Amino acid sequence: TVKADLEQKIGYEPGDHEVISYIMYPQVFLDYQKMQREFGAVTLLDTPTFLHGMRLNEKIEVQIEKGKTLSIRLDEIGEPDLAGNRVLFFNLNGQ
Amino acid sequence: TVKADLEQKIGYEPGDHEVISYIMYPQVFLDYQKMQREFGAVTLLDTPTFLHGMRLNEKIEVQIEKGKTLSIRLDEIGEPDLAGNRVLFFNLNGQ
Amino acid sequence: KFYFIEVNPRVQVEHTITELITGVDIVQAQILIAQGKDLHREIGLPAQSEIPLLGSAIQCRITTEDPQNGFLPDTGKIDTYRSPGGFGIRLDVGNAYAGYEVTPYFDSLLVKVCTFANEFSDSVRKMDRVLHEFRIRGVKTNIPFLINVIANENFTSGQATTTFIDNTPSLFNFPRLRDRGTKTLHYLSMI
Amino acid sequence: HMKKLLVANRGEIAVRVFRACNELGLSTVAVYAREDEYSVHRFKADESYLIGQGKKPIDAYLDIDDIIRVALESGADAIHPGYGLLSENLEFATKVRAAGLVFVGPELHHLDIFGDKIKAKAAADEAKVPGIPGTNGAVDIDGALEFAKTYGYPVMIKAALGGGGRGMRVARNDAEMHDGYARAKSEAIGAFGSGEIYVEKYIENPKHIEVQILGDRHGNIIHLHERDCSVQRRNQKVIEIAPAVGLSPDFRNEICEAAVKLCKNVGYVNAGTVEFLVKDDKFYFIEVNPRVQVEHTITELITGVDIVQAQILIAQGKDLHREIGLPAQSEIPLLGSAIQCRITTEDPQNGFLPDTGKIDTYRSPGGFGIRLDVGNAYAGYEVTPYFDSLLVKVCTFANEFSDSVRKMDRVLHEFRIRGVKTNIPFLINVIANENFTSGQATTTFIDNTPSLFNFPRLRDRGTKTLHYLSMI
Ligand SMILES: CC(=O)SCCNC(=O)CCNC(=O)[C@H](O)C(C)(C)COP(=O)(O)OP(=O)(O)OC[C@H]1O[C@@H](n2cnc3c(N)ncnc32)[C@H](O)[C@@H]1OP(=O)(O)O
Ligand SMILES: CC(=O)SCCNC(=O)CCNC(=O)[C@H](O)C(C)(C)COP(=O)(O)OP(=O)(O)OC[C@H]1O[C@@H](n2cnc3c(N)ncnc32)[C@H](O)[C@@H]1OP(=O)(O)O
Ligand SMILES: Nc1ncnc2c1ncn2[C@@H]1O[C@H](COP(=O)(O)OP(=O)(O)O)[C@@H](O)[C@H]1O
Ligand SMILES: [Mg+2]
Repeated sequence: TVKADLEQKIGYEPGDHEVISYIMYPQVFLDYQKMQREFGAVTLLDTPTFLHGMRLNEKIEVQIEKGKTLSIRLDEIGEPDLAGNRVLFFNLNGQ
Repeated sequence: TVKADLEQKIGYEPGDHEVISYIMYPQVFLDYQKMQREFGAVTLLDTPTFLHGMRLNEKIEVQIEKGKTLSIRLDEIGEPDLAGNRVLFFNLNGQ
Repeated sequence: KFYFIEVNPRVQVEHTITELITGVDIVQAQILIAQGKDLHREIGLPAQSEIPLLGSAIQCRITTEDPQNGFLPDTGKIDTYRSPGGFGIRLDVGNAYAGYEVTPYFDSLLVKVCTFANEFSDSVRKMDRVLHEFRIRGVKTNIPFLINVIANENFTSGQATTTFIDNTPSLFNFPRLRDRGTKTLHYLSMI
Repeated sequence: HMKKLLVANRGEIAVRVFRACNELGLSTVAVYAREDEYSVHRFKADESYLIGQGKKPIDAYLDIDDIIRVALESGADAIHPGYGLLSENLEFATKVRAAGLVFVGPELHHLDIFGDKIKAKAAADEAKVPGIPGTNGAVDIDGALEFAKTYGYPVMIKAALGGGGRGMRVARNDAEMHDGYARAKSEAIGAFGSGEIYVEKYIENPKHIEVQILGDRHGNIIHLHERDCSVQRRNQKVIEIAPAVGLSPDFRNEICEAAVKLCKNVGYVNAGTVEFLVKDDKFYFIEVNPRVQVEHTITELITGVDIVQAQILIAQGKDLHREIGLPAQSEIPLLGSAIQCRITTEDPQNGFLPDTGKIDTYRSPGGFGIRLDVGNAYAGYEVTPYFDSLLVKVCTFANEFSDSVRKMDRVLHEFRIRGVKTNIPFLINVIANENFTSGQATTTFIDNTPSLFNFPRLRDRGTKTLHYLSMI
C-alpha cells in the first residue's frame, strides 16, 4: 500500500530503496522528489558551483552522463522588472 | 574630373547635386558619406530617439521604407568588458 | 466503397505531401492559373497519365497542444528552437523561433515538417528521427503524442482508420523526459 | 552485430552520418577538439569525447591513436571518416580494421590504388576506360619537355598526391614549365613530402561530370547517376548540378557505364566517385575519390537514394538489392534536376579570403524543394580560422532545371547571415548568368566572366540602425 501511494505520489513506480526511504522520512523524501523534478540532479555540479552559483563571464563543464558534457556560460544578468523576475542570458552548448 | 574623383571616392556614380555639394563642401560631404556608410539613413528616426538613443524596455517603430517598419526593442545593456566593448541585447523584428 | 463528403475550394494545409510525391508546386500552379495561363502549355505540367508518384510522404503538424493537459493549447516564450535538416526533410515553419511569445489569439501551430522517401518505412524512420531531433522548450508540444502515433504498428502498416486514435489508449503513455539542461540552468540561475 | 558508430570528422558531414545512424537505429559517438567545443555536431550525438588535447585542432582531428582509443573506450563498432580529413588516409583505415572496428569505406587495396594518381592511372589503363594522354609517371624537367616535344602544347603540371587546386597549375611554354615544376616540387616537399609529379595533355574548356558509385562485397556494383561540377573557380567546385542537363542522355549513359565497368573491374566496395573530363563527346578519366562526396546531396535528391545510409548498410555487410532494397541498375529513377550551392565565409570583395567573427543573425529558408545541410552557422557562433570556411550548404531540387534555378535564387535572396561576409552575392551572380542556366558551363567559365564580380550595394538598414542606436 505504501508502494502504491509512493507510485501515485511521484508519478512512477519506485524501487525498494525509495519505498524504504519514504517510510523512514515521509515529508523529506517528498520534498527531495519535488526538488528533483524542479532543479534536476544537482549532485553532478562542482561544490563551489553548487553553493555559490555562477559568476559573470564564467565557463563551467557539467558531466551529466558518460560522453555528455554541458558547456554552460553566463553572459549577462538582467535588471529585475516590475514583476521581480530577472532574466539571465546563458550560453548553453554554444547557443 | 571632380565627378570621377567623387565616383572613385564614394564607390558609386553620383548625381549632379552630389557633385555640386562635394565641390562646395569637400571634407563635409566625405564625412557625411562616411556616416552614411556607418550608421545609415538616421533621418528616419524621431528626434528624441535620434538625440537620446534608446531606453531600457523601450519599443520603437522605424519606417525605413513605405511598407517596411522596423520593430526595435532594447532588452538589456551589458557590462563593459576588459576591451571596453559593451553588448546590447536588442529585439529587431521580434528576433 | 468510396463516398463523397465535401469539397474544400482552397489550397489545404497538407498540400506539401502532394507536392513532394508529384513534384508539382501547388501554390505556383495556383498563382499561374490565377494569371490565366494554361496547365499543360504555359505552366508546363505533364499529362494526367504521365503524372509521377515519387514515393510516400508523411506530414504531421507540431502544435502547442499539451497531450498531458487534454490537448489544450499552451502559451509562453519559446526558449529553444532547433529545426532538423538532412535528406528527405521539408519544413514549413510558422512562428516558432527562439524567444517568440506564443499568444492564445491565433492557431496553435508552430512548425509543419514533412518527410518523403521512396519507401513508406524509410519515411516513417525519417519522421521518427525528425521528431526526436526537434527541440521546442518553453511551451508544451504534441511531439510525444506524434512519436507514439508514429511508433504504432497500425500506422506503419497503413491501415489506420478514423477511429484508430480513439480506440488506442496505449498512445497516451508518454515516457518521462529529464531535461537536464533546462533544470540545470534553472537551478544555476536560482542560486 | 553493429550497435554503435563513431564519426571521425566534424561539421555538416558528422551530423549527416548522425542522422543516417539514427534512422538506421545505431548509437552515435562524436569526437571534437577544444577549439571545436561549440560545434553543432558535438551536441547532436549520444556521446561526445575530446580528442587531440594539447595540439592544434587540424592535427587533433588527424590523431589516429586518439580516435582509435575513443572508439575502443566508448564501445563503438564502426568508424565513419566522412570526407576531407581521414577518409582517404591508408594508415588510419588500416589501424581501424586491425583494431577490430569496422571501417565505413572501401578496402585497403582500394585506398592504396586510388590514393595515388599514378597507380590509379595504371589501373584505369588496365581497365580499358579512356584515360587522358600524359607522361609515364614521375618525370623531371627533361621528361616534361619530351612530352611537349612529342605530343604537343598545351600541357598541365599535376601532382600525384595533391587535391583541390593545390599541386596542379597550368603550363604553356618552356621557361614557365621550369618555374612551375620547381614551385610544384617545392610545394610538394613542403605541404606533403615524397610526392610524385607528372605532366599531361591540356584540354581547353572541359566539363567535370562525376559519377557516384555504390557497391557491396557481394559483387553488385551500381552507379546512381552523374553530376556536373563544371562551375569551378581556380579548380575549386562552387556550384554542382545533377544531372548534367547540358549533356546528351546517351553520352551520360556511356560515361556512367564506363565508370561502373571500371569499378567492376577493380572490384570496388562502398561509396565512391569517378571524375571525367568531358570535351566534345570525349570523356577522360582523371581521378577516383574513395569517399562520400560533399556534393552527394544532389545525387541523393535526383535518385531518391540515401547514400550515407546505404554506405553504412554496405559496411554492415548487407546485400545491395536484397537487404538494403535498392532497385536494379536499369530501374534507378532520374527524377528532376538538383542544384547545390555551398555558402562559405569567403568574402568575394576581399579576394575570396575566409572571414571570421560572430554570426549575429541567421535565418534559414524553408519551403518546397529545399534541402538544408547546415554546419556551424547558428546565431552567436564565433567563426574560427582553424577549420573550413563552410557555414551551410543548401540544395534545391525541382522537375525542371529552370525551376531549380528559380528556387535557388529565392533561397539565396532569403538567406540572411550577418556578422561575417559570405559568398552569397557571388553565388547569386553565377546563378543569374545565362551560361549557367543553359547548362553549358565549363571549368573556365568563372575565370573568363568578369561580370560575375560586379556586386550591387546592399542597404543593410537594420544592422546600421542598431549600431547607431547602440552608439547614441
Ligand atoms: C542528429 C540527430 O539525428 S539527433 C536525434 C535525437 N537524438 C539525440 O540528440 C542524441 C542526444 N540525446 C539528446 O539530445 C536528448 O537527451 C534526448 C534526444 C535523448 C532527449 O532527452 P531530453 O530529456 O529531452 O534532453 P536531455 O536533458 O536529456 O539532454 C541533455 C542536454 O545536453 C544536450 N546533449 C545532448 N547530447 C549531448 C552531448 N553528447 N554532449 C553534450 N550535450 C548534449 C541535449 O541537447 C540536452 O540539451 P537540450 O535541453 O537543449 O535539449
Ligand atoms: C519569403 C521569400 O521568398 S524572401 C525573397 C527576398 N525577399 C525578401 O526577403 C523580402 C524582404 N526584403 C529584404 O529583406 C531586403 O529588401 C533584401 C531582400 C534586399 C535584403 O537585403 P538588405 O539590403 O541587406 O536588407 P534591407 O536593408 O533592405 O532591410 C533591412 C531589414 O529589414 C527587414 N525587412 C525586410 N522587409 C521588411 C518589412 N516589410 N518590415 C520590416 N522589416 C523588414 C529585413 O529582414 C532586412 O534584413 P535585417 O533585419 O536582417 O536587417
Ligand atoms: N588536363 C586538364 N585540362 C583542363 N583542366 C584540367 C586538366 N587537369 C585538371 N584540370 C582541372 O583541374 C581540376 C583538378 O581535378 P582533379 O585533379 O581530378 O582532382 P583534385 O583537384 O582533387 O586533385 C579539375 O577540376 C579540372 O577542371
Ligand atoms: Mg578531382
